[PDB]
Amino acid sequence: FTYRGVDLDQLLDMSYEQLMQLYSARQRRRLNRGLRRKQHSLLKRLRKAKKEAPPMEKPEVVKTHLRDMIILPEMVGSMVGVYNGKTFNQVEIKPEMIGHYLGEFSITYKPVKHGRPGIG
Amino acid sequence: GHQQLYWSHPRKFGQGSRSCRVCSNRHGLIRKYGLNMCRQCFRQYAKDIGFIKLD
Amino acid sequence: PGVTVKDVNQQEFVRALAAFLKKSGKLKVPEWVDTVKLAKHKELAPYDENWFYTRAASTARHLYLRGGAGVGSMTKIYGGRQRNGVMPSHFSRGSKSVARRVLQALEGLKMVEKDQDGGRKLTPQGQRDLDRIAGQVAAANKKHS
Amino acid sequence: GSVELYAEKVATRGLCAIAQAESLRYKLLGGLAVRRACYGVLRFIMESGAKGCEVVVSGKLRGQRAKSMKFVDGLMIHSGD
Amino acid sequence: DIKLFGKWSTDDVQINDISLQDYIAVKEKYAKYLPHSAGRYAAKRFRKAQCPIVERLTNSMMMHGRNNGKKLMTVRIVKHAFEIIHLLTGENPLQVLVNAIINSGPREDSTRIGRAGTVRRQAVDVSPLRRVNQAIWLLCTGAREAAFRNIKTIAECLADELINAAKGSSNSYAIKKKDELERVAKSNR
Amino acid sequence: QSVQVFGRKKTATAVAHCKRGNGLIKVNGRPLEMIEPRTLQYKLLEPVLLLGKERFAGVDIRVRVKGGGHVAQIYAIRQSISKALVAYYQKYVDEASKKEIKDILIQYDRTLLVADPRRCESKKFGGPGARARYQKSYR
Amino acid sequence: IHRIRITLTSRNVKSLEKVCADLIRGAKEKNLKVKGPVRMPTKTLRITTRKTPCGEGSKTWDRFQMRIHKRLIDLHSPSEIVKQITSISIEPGVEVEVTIA
Amino acid sequence: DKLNNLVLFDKATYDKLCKEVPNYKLITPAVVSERLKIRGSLARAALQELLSKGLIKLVSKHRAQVIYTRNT
Amino acid sequence: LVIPEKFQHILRVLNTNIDGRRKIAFAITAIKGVGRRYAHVVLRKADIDLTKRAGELTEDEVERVITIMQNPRQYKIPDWFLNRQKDVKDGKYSQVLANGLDNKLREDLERLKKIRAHRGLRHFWGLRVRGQHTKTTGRRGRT
RNA sequence: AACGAGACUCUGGCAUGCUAACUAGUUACGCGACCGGUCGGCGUAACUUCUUAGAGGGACAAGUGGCGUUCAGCCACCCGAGAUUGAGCAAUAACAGGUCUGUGAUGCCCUUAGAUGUCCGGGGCUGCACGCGCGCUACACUGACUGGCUCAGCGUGUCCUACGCCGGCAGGCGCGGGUAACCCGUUGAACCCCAUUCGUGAUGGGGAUCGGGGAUUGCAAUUAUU
Ligand SMILES: [Mg+2]
Ligand SMILES: [Zn+2]
Repeated sequence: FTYRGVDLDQLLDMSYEQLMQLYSARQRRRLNRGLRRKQHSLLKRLRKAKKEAPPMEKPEVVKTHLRDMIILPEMVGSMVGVYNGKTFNQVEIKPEMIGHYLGEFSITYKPVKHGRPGIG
Repeated sequence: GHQQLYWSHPRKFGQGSRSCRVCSNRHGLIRKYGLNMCRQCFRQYAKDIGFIKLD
Repeated sequence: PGVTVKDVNQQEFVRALAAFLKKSGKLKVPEWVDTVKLAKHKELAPYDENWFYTRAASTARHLYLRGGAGVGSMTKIYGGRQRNGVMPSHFSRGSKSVARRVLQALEGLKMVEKDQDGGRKLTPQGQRDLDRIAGQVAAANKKHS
Repeated sequence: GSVELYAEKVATRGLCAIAQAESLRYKLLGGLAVRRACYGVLRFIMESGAKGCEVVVSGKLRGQRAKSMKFVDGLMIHSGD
Repeated sequence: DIKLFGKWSTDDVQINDISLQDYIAVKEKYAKYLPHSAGRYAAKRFRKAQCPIVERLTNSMMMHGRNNGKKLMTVRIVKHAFEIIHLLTGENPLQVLVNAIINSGPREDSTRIGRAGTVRRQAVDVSPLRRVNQAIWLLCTGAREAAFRNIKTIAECLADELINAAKGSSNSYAIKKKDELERVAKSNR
Repeated sequence: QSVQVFGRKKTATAVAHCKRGNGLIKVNGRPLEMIEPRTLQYKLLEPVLLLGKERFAGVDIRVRVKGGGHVAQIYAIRQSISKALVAYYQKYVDEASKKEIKDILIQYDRTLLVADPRRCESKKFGGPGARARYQKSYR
Repeated sequence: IHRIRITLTSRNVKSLEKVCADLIRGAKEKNLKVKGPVRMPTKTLRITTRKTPCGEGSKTWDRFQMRIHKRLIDLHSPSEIVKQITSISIEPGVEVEVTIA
Repeated sequence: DKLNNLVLFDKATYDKLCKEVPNYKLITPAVVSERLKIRGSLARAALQELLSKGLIKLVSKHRAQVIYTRNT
Repeated sequence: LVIPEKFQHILRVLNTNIDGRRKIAFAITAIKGVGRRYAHVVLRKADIDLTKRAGELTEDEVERVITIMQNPRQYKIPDWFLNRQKDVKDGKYSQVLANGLDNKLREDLERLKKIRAHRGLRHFWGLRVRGQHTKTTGRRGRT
C-alpha cells in the first residue's frame, strides 16, 4: 500500500502532524481543530483491543456510535462496529480507507427494490 | 454519572435553543428586533406592543 | 485650457496610460499576471497581455477622481455578474491582491501618496503625470481631427 | 423604589368594553342563563347612552352542537379607520 | 432646424393615401431628434395615434423576451438600419418607412366565427390605426424571423425587409402575411 | 446675475447653477458630449438647438446630477438647463424674451418645463411584481 | 457653559411636537440661545407575517408597521436651567434623553 | 445543408473580394460573407484590409455592426 | 489578411484528432484534460500567438506546446492549475490528459468498489453520489 | 333615514411661498493641487433651490365646448404638479372550510416509571423503475466573452465592516468607526452605454454529472452544508 509515497510503517511511526498533512483539507479541518474526549476514548479502547488480540486472530469487536470519527492509520486491521442506527454493523479496516470516515462503510438504509405502482 | 449527561450539549445556537417568550414554542420565531416570539402570539398582542396596521 | 483629465473620453485615456506605463519601463509586474483571472466572476483569462498596465491606468484614474478608495473599495469597484449553474445570477467583487498591489506598485513608483483620512490620493508628481497623459492624448485627438 | 402603583376607578364602566365583557364572562360563570344576563348587560350599556352595541356569545349552549347567539342594539360601525 | 439622427430631413417626405395621412406621424411638427421621448401615449384612447412613427417602429423591436426591457438596443438598431437604407435605394429613409407601412398593412381581414375548435372566418375591413399597428408588427416580426440565424445584423435584415416591404416584393415576411389575410378575405366575403 | 434650478425625472435629480459668463455648460465635471449614452447625445442639446446659441452665449451653467438611472439623468440635465433658461430670463431679463423661450420650448416637448409625476409602484405579496401574480392550477 | 443637547424619541408625532414646542418656547423665554427643531429621517419597523395560523390560506400577508420619530434640539446655557425646564415639563408617550457638550 | 466557409482566403475568392466588392453599393461583412462563402473573422478582417487600402468608405461603426459603402 | 499554403486540415496530438481550421486555444481544448483556461495558460507559456489558426503552426510550436503540457511543473504552470493535485498512491502533482483521465476514472472507481464504501455503492447502482434528492428527478436514461 | 360601497388611515406625485437644521447640503471666500477652470480636498461666514419633515395649501368634472327627458352623468379640449396613486380596514349572514401541531387557550379519550415523559448517542424526514405540481436556467448574432465608461432604493448592524500588510482565488492577519441622515457609505449593484475576440457546428451557446485539491462554519460535514 502507498499513501502520498508513504507506506503503513512510516504512517504509524510518523508524528500526528505528518499524518495530518497527507489527508485532504477536509480531514485537516477537523484534525487541526483537535479531536474530542468521546473520540480519544474510542481510540484508547481500540488500542487495548488490538493489544490484547491473539497471535493470528483479529482484536475483539469494539462497537461504536461514532460515524463522524475519522479513521486514523492506527485502526488498520481493527474490527470496528459502526452504528447504522438500527443495528451494529461489521467493519474491517483495510489500509486503503485510512482517509475515509468510519461511517460511510455502514450503509444508511436498505436499498430500494421497486415493485408495481398503486392507486392514488 | 447522570449529572454530566442531562444537559450534555452546546445548544448555544439552533432552533431548539430559542423559544417564544409567551407560549414556549420554537416553531416560526421572529428574530428581528429581539422580539423573540412565534408569529402567532406576536399577531395577538400587536396593539399593546404598539404595532398598528397601517398597511 | 490645459485639458485636465475629465474633458477627454476616458477609454482613450485608459488606452494612453496603459502604454505610457510600458514605455516608462518602471513598474513591478507579478509573476502570476499571465496566470490568473481578474476576478472569481470571470471565466477566461484576459486576451490583452497589457491587462496589468491598463488596469493600473483605470485604477490610477479612479483614484484620480476619488481619494480614500482602498483595498475594500478597489475590490468593490469591479462589478462582476456571476451566473451560477442552474441558479440565478448575482453580483461579485474584484481581486484584493491585484488591485491592492497595483496600488502598492503605484506607491513604489511614487505616484500614489498615503492620505491622513486612511485612503490613498495621488501625489503632486502623479497628478502632473496624469494631466500630462491627458494633455498629450487630448492634443493628439483634437489635432489629428 | 422606582415603581409606584396608583389605582384609579374607570369613571363610566358601562362604556368600557373590557370591563363589561369581563362582567359578562364572570356572570356567565355564575351559572346564569345565556339570554337573561346578556340582555341585562346589553340593556345596561345601551342605557348608559352609548350609540350602539352588540353582544355575541359562541360556544356550547345547548348540547354538543356549536351555537352562536347575537344580540344587536342601535347604530354600529365596522369598516373604515 | 429639426434633423433626424442629425443627418436626415423629415419635412420633405410624402403620404399618398388619405386613411394613413391622419395617423402616421413625423411630417409637420412631431419630427424629433431621437426616437426615445419616454412619453405616455397609452394614457388615453388614440393618444398613441400622435406619437412619432420612427418611435413606433422603435417600440416594437424589443418584442421578444431577452430584448424586452432594453429599449436602447433598438435606437441603436434603428440608427444603422436607416443609414443602410439610404445607401441602397438612395431616397429619404423616412420615405421607405412610409411606403412599408402603407403596403404592409392589411386591408381586409378575417374575424373568427363559430364554436371553439371550428374556425369559420368572415371578412371585414381594417381600421386605419389597426392598419398602421398590424403593419409595423409585421415589419418587426419579419425582421426577427428573417434575422434569427442567418448571421445577419438586424440593421441589415430590417433594411432588407423594409425596402422589400416598400417595393411590393414577396421577399418581405410582411407582404406575405398581408397577402394571406387578403386572400382569406377573398375566400369568405 | 445668479439663478438656480433643479430637474426631476423618477428618482433622478439635477441641479443647474446659472451665472453670467462665456457660455460654458458642464455636467458634474464634463461637457455635453462626454455623457454615457452617445446615442442619447441629441436629446441633451434639444432646447439648445431650439433656443438658438445666442441666448446661451451669455449663460454659464454648472450642473450637478445624482440619483436614478443613466437614461433618467439625461432627462434630468435636459430639464435642468431648460428650466434654467426659463427661470433666469424672468429675473435678469424681461418677460417678453422669457415668453419667446417658453413658446419655443413648449410646442416641441411639454416635458421641458414640467416633470412626470409618475414613479414606481409597490410590488405586493401574491405576485412577482406590481400587478403580476403567481400561477394557479386545478385538477 | 455651552452646547447642551436634548434628544427626543417618541412613538407618535402629535405628543412629540407639542413637547418640542414646550421646550423651545420655554427655553426661548429665559433667553437661552436655541438651535431649534432638527427632525431625523423617520425610522420604520416593518414586519410581514402569515395571517392564518395553519397556512390553509390564500397565502395572505399581514403587514404590521411601527413608526419611531427622533428629533434633536440644541441649547446654549447653564446646566441648571435645562435640567429644571426638562424636569418641570414632562409629557406621556415621549421618552427623553440628555447629552451635554 | 451543412455550411463550409473559407477560414483563410483562396486566390479564386481573393479575385472576388478584390475586383468586385468596390462596385457593390451597400457593403456589409455579412453580405460579403454570404456571397463569397467566406467565414466571419476572415471577412471581417478582409474589410479591415479594404479599409487600409482606401477602397471603401466607412460610414459608422458600433460594436459588432459595421457599415461600409463603395468608393464614389 | 493572409493565404497560408501549408495548412494542416487534420491534426494529431496525444492520441486525439484535432481540428485546426478552428482557433488555436479552442482547438487545443478539444482533447481531454484541457479547457479554454488551461489552454490560454499553455499557449501563453509556449509564446505561441493566439491570432493564428491552429493549422498555421510549425512542427516546432506543436512539439513545444506538447512538451509544455506533458511536463506541467517545470514550465511554471501553477500547482493549482493541475487536474489531479495529489494522487492517492504516489503523492505527486500531475496534469492528466485523455487516456490518463479515463484510466484514473476507471481506477478510482475500482478502489472504491473493492473498499466497500458508500461513494462506490452509489457509483455502482447508477445513482447520483452527491446526496441529491432522487425522488423527483434522476430519471432519464432509465427504463 | 342606518350599516355595507364611498368617506377614512397608510404610501407615491405638487410647493424656487412658510418653519428650520454641524448628524444633510448649498452659495460665497479663503488655503491646497494640476494644467481661467477641474477636484468628495481641508476649513469657515450664507441660506434652504437641492437633502430631510412638519404646518397648511392644491382638484372640486373645475373651466370652455359637444352627447344627454339638457337630469344624472358621459366625451373632447384648455388652465394645471395631478382630470385613472397603490394598499389597509370590510355589513346582515352562513360553511358541520383550515387550526388538539402557535397558545400556562381547552371539553373528552389514552398514556402514566421496562412512560406516548424527558434528556443522552447515533441513524431517519434527503432515500428511487414512476406519475402530478409551483420555480429556477437555457436553447445564442437584440448573443457569449474580454477590457474600458458611469447609475439605484428599501432596509439591515455589538454585528455591519474603513485602511493596510500577507494571500493566484476562497481566505488570513491585523489595527479602526458605529446603538447609527454620525461609522459600513457620495452606499462607484446588474443590465445598458463604448471598444475587443468569436463566426451558424453541440460552436466559446448550455452547463448537468463527476475526479482530484485549497479554504471557511461549526462539538460534529462521510449521505458531496457551503
Ligand atoms: Mg372602505
Ligand atoms: Zn408563542
